[PDB]
Amino acid sequence: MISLIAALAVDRVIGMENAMPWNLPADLAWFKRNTLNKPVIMGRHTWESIGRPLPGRKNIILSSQPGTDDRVTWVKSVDEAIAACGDVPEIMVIGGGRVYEQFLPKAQKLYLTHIDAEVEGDTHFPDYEPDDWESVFSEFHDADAQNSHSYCFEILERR
Ligand SMILES: NC(=O)c1ccc[n+]([C@@H]2O[C@H](COP(=O)([O-])OP(=O)(O)OC[C@H]3O[C@@H](n4cnc5c(N)ncnc54)[C@H](OP(=O)(O)O)[C@@H]3O)[C@@H](O)[C@H]2O)c1
Ligand SMILES: Nc1nc(=O)c2nc(CNc3ccc(C(=O)N[C@@H](CCC(=O)O)C(=O)O)cc3)cnc2[nH]1
Ligand SMILES: [Mn+2]
Ligand SMILES: [Mn+2]
Ligand SMILES: [Mn+2]
Repeated sequence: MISLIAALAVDRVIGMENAMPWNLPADLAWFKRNTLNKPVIMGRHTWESIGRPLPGRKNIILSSQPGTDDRVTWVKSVDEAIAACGDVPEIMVIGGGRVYEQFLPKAQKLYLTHIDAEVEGDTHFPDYEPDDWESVFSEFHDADAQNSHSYCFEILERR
């Protein structure tokens, strides 16, 4: 099973200048809980944005060019990325925009954080078709002293 996990600001913005400009510790904690002990697939730009391997997860990087770091696994196509995960129950695709576009048709589950923040960005989450997806979990949180925007955790499963 393939799942996508992402945090979206208003208008599906996910990034600006290879960064995420907000800071929501509660959402990063949600990301860690839902990805720990699973393989994570990311594109090369997102690998450079994170800047280090994510501990406790098999890190798989998509790039058309040879890898430059043997602490992670480098693959050259979507099919190779999936195969490199082996026989696991759940593969987590962690972006970015181009990678989400390619894996969306193959995904059965979406873990989405909707952030009440207006961000100028240059990268968006794919338009998906709402009729294809059922919301099975949602949890709203107001802003607090640690998290400066309100946010909604949602899990959707392909109907
Ligand atoms: N809010 C969120 O949840 C979230 C999550 C992740 C990322 N982001 C943000 O998203 C932005 C990065 O997204 P992006 O769309 O620019 O880049 P990306 O999807 O992270 O990376 C694209 C790169 O991945 C490689 N790639 C993708 N598909 C491939 C394929 N089928 N075969 C081989 N290589 C492939 C290519 O690398 P080569 O050029 O080396 O061939 C391509 O240039 C940043 O702003 C980051 O902060 C946000
Ligand atoms: N919901 C969601 N939020 C995100 O921030 C996110 N980020 C990415 C890609 N970028 C990043 C950037 C930093 C870290 C990171 O530092 N993660 C630590 C945080 C642990 C914690 O804060 O409790 C980790 O171990 O996962 C992960 C992904 C992909 N999907 C996401 N999905
Ligand atoms: Mn092929
Ligand atoms: Mn197999
Ligand atoms: Mn806000």
